[PDB]
Amino acid sequence: RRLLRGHNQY
Amino acid sequence: MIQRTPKIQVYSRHPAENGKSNFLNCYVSGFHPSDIEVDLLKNGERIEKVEHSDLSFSKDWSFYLLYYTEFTPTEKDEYACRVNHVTLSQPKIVKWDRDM
Amino acid sequence: GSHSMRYFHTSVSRPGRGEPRFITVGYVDDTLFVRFDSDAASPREEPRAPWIEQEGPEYWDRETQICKAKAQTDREDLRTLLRYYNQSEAGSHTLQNMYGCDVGPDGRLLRGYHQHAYDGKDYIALNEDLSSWTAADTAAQITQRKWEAARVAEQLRAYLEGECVEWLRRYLENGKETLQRADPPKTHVTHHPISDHEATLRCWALGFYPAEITLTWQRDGEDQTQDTELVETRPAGDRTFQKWAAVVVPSGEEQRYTCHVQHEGLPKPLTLRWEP
Repeated sequence: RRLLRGHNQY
Repeated sequence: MIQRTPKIQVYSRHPAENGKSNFLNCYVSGFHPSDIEVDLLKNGERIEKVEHSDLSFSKDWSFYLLYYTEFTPTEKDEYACRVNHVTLSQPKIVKWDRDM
Repeated sequence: GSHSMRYFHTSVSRPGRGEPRFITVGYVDDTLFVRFDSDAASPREEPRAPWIEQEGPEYWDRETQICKAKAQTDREDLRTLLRYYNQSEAGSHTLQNMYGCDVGPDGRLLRGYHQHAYDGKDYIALNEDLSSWTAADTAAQITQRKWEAARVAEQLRAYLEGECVEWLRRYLENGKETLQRADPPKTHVTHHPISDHEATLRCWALGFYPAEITLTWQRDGEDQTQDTELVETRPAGDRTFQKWAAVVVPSGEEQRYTCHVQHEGLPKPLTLRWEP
């Protein structure tokens, strides 16, 4: 199952 | 940015036996970018009921897709896969050879 | 033996044609088990392997949420990349991400992965220590510091060391009848004269799973590696794979040649010859 985490801008 | 032209293999799911239903496959891989057009042809004419796998890719990031359709090979009928891609000036046709 | 789980993601921007196409698929070893395509009616992650269908609605809801979120954040990341590279809004670009874990035969984490590519080139990758990054260029080095500051690797590591292997083990158990049952190749040699003086011997391996396999031709027991034509292993379309290896041999010498097949579905390596 997939990783659930916040978004980190590039 | 890179451009990588597709490798193409056209082949049957099982060894061909004339008169026996099978699946004609055209496997395109090693290509970038991902837009690609793939048709399976029967006697030069586009086979309409062709499906393909979901875009995925290899360790080197190059894409691969499998296009396939049910078919019943005969001694007379010719099959081929026609591929177009930004890297190809014209569509590339690879003929199905039951021995490969 | 050893196993893997990988999620592949690809977003492709399409300027005057709507939002980036987002396609992601999940694999355990060589078996596709989930897919999500943003161009689907009302996109949802869908099963592609029987052993995953048993997962409940909460699993599917969470997966779909993650897929949908990633499609959106990929759009932001594509904008950032465009900005870094000073690229035109008119061109199509690609952002790929693969992540997953490998476990050993004891089900313990062997390696975690989380890596990205922009326009088909490495951009940034989590290193094997799961605590540092490899940036492929000067733009990716910028991203790397941001991600270091934001402690992204720690979060990935937490996942890779925990849930990733836990769920992989689960899938391996739930799908053990197929995922842990290697299907050996069906093998045969064909013979195709190319003149009256030479013929191609083609050693076929069909219907095998997983994809890893070695096919070699020997002449009098000696590897004919430099003269062997080997096609790339290719999917049969029913979850198994095909490969063949060929050599061109002088007419009359066919019986000096043997094909050797190694595959985990075989107890012992096979040796075959042309049997007219």
